[PDB]
Amino acid sequence: GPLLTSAIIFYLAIGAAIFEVLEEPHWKEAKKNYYTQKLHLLKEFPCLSQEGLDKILQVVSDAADQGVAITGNQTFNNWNWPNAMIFAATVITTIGYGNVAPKTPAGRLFCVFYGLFGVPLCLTWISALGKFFGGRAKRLGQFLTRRGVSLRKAQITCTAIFIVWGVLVHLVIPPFVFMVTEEWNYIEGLYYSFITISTIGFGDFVAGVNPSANYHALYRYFVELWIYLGLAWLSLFVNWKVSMFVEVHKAIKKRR
Amino acid sequence: GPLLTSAIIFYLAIGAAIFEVLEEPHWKEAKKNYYTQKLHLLKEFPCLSQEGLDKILQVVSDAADQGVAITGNQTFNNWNWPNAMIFAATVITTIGYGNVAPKTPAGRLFCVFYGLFGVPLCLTWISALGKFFGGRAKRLGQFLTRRGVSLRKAQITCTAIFIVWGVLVHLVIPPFVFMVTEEWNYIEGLYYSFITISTIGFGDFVAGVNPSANYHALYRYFVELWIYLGLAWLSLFVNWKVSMFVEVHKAIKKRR
Ligand SMILES: [K+]
Ligand SMILES: [K+]
Ligand SMILES: [K+]
Repeated sequence: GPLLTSAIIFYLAIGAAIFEVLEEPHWKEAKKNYYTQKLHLLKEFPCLSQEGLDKILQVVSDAADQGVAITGNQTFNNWNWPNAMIFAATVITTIGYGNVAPKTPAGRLFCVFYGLFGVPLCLTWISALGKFFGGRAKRLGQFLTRRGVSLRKAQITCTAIFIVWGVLVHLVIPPFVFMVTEEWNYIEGLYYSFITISTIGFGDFVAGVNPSANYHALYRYFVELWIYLGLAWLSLFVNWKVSMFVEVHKAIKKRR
Repeated sequence: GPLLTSAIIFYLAIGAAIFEVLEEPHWKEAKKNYYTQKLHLLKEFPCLSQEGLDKILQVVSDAADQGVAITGNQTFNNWNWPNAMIFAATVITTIGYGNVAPKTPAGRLFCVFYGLFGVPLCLTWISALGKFFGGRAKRLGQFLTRRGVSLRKAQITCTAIFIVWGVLVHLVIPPFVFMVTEEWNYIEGLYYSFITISTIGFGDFVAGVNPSANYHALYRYFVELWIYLGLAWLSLFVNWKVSMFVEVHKAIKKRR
């Protein structure tokens, strides 16, 4: 499509405008609140002049630069054996959340090598896993529909059931799980589920990382298994690009 | 098959071990240094009590959640027109830097659907322009090599030249450009280059977002264009998956 790039440009433009009108006033009022609360904090202690608060902000911005927390009790220990097991998984999945990242040059270069040698490995593993699940699921579905009441287009209904299963278990139900275990309303839950599935990983919402919470010994592992199952399920429709694309576009000639 | 998953488990285990032994010591030193700097800020300021520092830290962490900068002069305006355009560009690329993200429930709910409708669109567009570039490069290389001496391996030489060209232009050379314009030592530039090429996007390093730096008027657009071309070259190799995979491993059967 020679007009596909024009579509891209128009889409980028309108999305930028909507994001502007939606978020910019919030950012302005947030900055204004930050400024007035800084001023109020200065009024709380005139003995601490503006420069003292500047130095405080500098120490804070450098602590946040070295990974440690800001609020207090920065004893989460993101870099121990059970947790680095999880950070390694979000690297080889191209999620790259952003709440934790290497800070040492040796560590940075090792992370480069680890990604370079693992991302292809992890992607092939996930592709094979998803292909195996898809094959076995189609086999069992066909065996049930043929031994039972046979259908003319059972394959269409089968893939419909499969896609609704995926969308239900990965974008609708997890918001309710995280509502009770992570204290997120449905909007944040859906937002985090989608950010994770697409391997976008903004990292502003990460499950199983909250110092003021109680988690089971194998909770983060359950979350990681959920993430990997999501990526595996997605791999099928990633591979069905042209097949499903023409399958759905064959009827578009009637609609347009 | 089932042995591959064992490879994955051992890979994750050793990666977690090395990542621990690398960052965990420096993370502990960072935490202790933050603690000691806190104690120094406390002792140097008598009127600033422990609870006062707690309140300041909480207010900073609260504003830092909204996206504002902690340092000062947060006049970057990540949500003006061009910055929103570039953010939209990163979102639909599965990069998700995660240094900026929508903080409004309406904004998050809109970003979910924006991703849903753009990520497949942008992936298709990148794949199309990549196949275009690859076909043009292939026909040009063949027209050049058929004039002079040719061979069956000639196409293999063309593939090798294209591989090394991509490696140089997107992985090895950019660190020098960013040493010039961003003042990153080579390891930082290489780390950032790889992270953005593999669509990990940790967001610790982003090219073109610095309040104190003085960038050109088209700097960010050029960076984004280079990113798009890099991901196009990446997709070209992605679609070259199994052509080289099964061709070479069978050649070693005759070697023994
Ligand atoms: K990604
Ligand atoms: K990311
Ligand atoms: K990502």
